[PDB]
Amino acid sequence: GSEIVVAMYDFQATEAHDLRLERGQEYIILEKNDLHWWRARDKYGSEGYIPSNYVTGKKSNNLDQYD
Repeated sequence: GSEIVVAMYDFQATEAHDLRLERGQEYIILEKNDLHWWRARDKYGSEGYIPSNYVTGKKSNNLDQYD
């Protein structure tokens, strides 16, 4: 599965290369590169280096049965 980089932690982008982390926004993973600094998309255009260590996918296999 892809495009499921759910941002849980907050981060501030002051440059441009690195993207910020918005708690609640489900980002779209574009590039990987190890487990730390990935490259994802914000909304509909903005992208950049995003520490996936601050994001989370489908939280492992928690919602298998959902409830």
